Amino acid sequence: GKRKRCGVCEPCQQKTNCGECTYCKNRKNSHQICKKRKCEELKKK
DNA sequence: GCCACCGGTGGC
DNA sequence: GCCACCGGTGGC
Ligand SMILES: [Zn+2]
Ligand SMILES: [Zn+2]
Repeated sequence: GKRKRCGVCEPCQQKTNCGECTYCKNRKNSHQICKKRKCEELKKK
C-alpha cells in the first residue's frame, strides 16, 4: 503493498477538511479522505 | 467504459 | 481502534 501519501503536494499540506464534499458530509461513515486533501500522487496509478 | 464511492482491511 | 488505500463495481 500500500502506498503512503507524498506529504508535500498541495492536498497533502492541507491542514483542514473542506466541509462540503461528499466524504466530509458523511465523515462518520466514510472510509475516504476529504476530496480536497487526497494526495495528488495517490490519484495516479 | 467511466468514475464516485462502498467497504475490506493493512499499516500504524 | 483509527485512518484512509485501493479493489471492485453500481449506476450512469
Ligand atoms: Zn471535503
Ligand atoms: Zn501528496
